Amino acid sequence: NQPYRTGFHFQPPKNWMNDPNGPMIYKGIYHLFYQWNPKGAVWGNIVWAHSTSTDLINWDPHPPAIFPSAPFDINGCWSGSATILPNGKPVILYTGIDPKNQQVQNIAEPKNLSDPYLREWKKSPLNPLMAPDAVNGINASSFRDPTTAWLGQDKKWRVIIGSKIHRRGLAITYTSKDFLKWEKSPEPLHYDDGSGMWECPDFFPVTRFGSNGVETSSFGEPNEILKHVLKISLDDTKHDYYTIGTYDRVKDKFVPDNGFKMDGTAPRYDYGKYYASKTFFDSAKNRRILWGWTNESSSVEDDVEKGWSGIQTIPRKIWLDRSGKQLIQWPVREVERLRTKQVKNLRNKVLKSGSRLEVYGVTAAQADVEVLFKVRDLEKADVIEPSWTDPQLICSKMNVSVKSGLGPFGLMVLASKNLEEYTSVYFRIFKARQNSNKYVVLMCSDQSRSSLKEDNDKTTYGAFVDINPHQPLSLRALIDHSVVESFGGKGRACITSRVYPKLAIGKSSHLFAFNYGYQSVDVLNLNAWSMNSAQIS
Ligand SMILES: *[C@H]1O[C@H](CO)[C@@H](O[C@H]2O[C@H](CO)[C@@H](O[C@@H]3O[C@H](CO[C@@H]4O[C@H](CO)[C@@H](O)[C@H](O[C@@H]5O[C@H](CO)[C@@H](O)[C@H](O)[C@@H]5O)[C@@H]4O)[C@@H](O)[C@H](O[C@H]4O[C@H](CO)[C@@H](O)[C@H](O)[C@@H]4O[C@H]4O[C@H](CO)[C@@H](O)[C@H](O)[C@@H]4O)[C@@H]3O)[C@H](O)[C@H]2NC(C)=O)[C@H](O)[C@H]1NC(C)=O
Ligand SMILES: *[C@H]1O[C@H](CO)[C@@H](O[C@@H]2O[C@H](CO)[C@@H](O)[C@H](O)[C@H]2NC(C)=O)[C@H](O)[C@H]1NC(C)=O
Ligand SMILES: *[C@@H]1O[C@H](CO)[C@@H](O)[C@H](O)[C@H]1NC(C)=O
Repeated sequence: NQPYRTGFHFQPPKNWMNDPNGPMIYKGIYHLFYQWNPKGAVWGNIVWAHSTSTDLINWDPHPPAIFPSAPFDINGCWSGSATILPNGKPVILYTGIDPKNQQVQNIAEPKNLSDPYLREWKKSPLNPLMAPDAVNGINASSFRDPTTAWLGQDKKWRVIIGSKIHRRGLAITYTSKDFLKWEKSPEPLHYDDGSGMWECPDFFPVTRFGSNGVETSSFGEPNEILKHVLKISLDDTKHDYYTIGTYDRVKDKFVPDNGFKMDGTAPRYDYGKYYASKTFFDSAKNRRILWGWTNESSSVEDDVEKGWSGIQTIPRKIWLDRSGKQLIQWPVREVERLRTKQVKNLRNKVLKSGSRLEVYGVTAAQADVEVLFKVRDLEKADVIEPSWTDPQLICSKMNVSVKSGLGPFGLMVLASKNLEEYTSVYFRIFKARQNSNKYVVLMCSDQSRSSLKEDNDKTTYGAFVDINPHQPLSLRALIDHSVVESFGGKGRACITSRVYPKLAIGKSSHLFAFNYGYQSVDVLNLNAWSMNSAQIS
């Protein structure tokens, strides 16, 4: 009936869903809002749907919180963010479409602050608070997605909205003392020529050393160094990127660290299907949670047919890695509460060149797997080409059928009995240079053989993994019928993909560990956890 609906990923009972909106925590209750189409499996009639949770895994339904009802949002209620004011009151800033189809920024607040589920929201008659006009010269067609705001040292609030002027991406900053009267700043928080429109911006602090999250307005301390992350969704490429840097509060400008540029060359949170991501500070457990939208890789016809489209990945905790050059991600630990009591284990299994090992006793279509690979004699690894810089193209030109010294070796998920269908998540090791001791670790998510149906988008994804092959390579994959979330090197590389196998469905799906490389690899350990379905909206 619905072979591709997920058992533990967030998604509405039906219809189209896109950007996650106003993620927040209030009175111990997690809130998730999201762009939803009340009457279609394609984008349209967009409103802010609403759901609440106490563990970020199980979600309870609620009526749409924000939907067209006034001139300032008559043609649509687009994405936005929630900010928790000092007095503990949560407010929402969202982009609305006015009568002339112009994008404007409106504020919304709860009607009953005593309601922990914040079911009803009211919209200020002062809206819009920020709008495109002849005075500011902002592009009325490219001015959207207000972020969560942060309080400045001068007690004035700051907020940025995604925009652009021609080909220059912009993070337009506004300031306010009362959160009502907002003044456009002369200079943007940041920009970049050639990137194109900047959507779903995000700006937050991260601790230099540690995995704990940091309140969005927190200032740097002489003994507490804080870095700042600027994240934007590039409309031109459909990918989410981020850069690590410092915050010049004097000029009110973001300053990327050396080797960082806010554009298509910056790092991504996820190298597969992932967009419009947004974080929020979970003051309940001192962590920053990242929400990300993953659209369908199936045809629109299939979408209309199944009656829905779009899911959110499993929320994940994010923090700065020790090197300080990238962020690390890991699904919230609460998802582990879905793992079956009895886990399937496999230790010290030597995978010989061209061999594969099947993992029995687990619902291969809805599980969580974590493997530890131990390579043998790295000197045997091929020397990567000097010019190769695109991980995706390497995975594309050197697919699973192409052998090498070390790899392809990893996992075959959502696979059929006789591998007629399968999604391959693996590693491939290259030697930095001839006789060198430095190695390049590549992570691939190949869906070229994921389904017999050809209308599905089987694009292959790839990403480099900042880990040393001399130590066991870590790999994790969350399998959920039509979505696979792969984590390499304990979250140093993430790849989300959507597949729709015609055979590898439900009970007929299988899980395999494999090694098609010339040099055999050793599977130190492997844990497969059947995942129980969650109660979601
Ligand atoms: C959610 O919605 C969809 C996901 O469903 C997503 O939209 C895009 O997803 C992919 C990007 O991740 C796009 O994938 C590309 O597909 C091309 C292949 O298409 C197939 O073959 C024909 C096209 O050549 C055609 O029969 C069909 O596709 C149609 O093509 C026309 C183009 O005229 C297009 O307008 C239509 O929309 C159709 O897509 C077939 O399905 C393919 O060329 C692309 O692959 C190249 O690039 C990838 C990296 O992105 C790389 O891995 C490959 O190796 C390949 O590389 C080429 O260039 C190299 C040079 O560097 C060469 O060396 C090499 O030989 C190759 O020539 C790519 O896979 C997909 O088209 C697109 N889908 C649609 C309909 O928009 C959204 O992004 C997503 N939304 C959000 C917000 O997340
Ligand atoms: C801002 O408004 C829209 C934002 O999309 C821009 O219109 C696009 O312009 C490009 C050229 O760079 C065309 O290829 C697209 O077809 C246009 N699409 C739309 C929305 O019509 C517009 O150019 C921008 N204006 C300025 C000066 O920033
Ligand atoms: C406000 O919300 C609380 C909690 O849901 C509820 O007990 C109370 O009756 C509500 N007050 C009204 C009538 O708005």
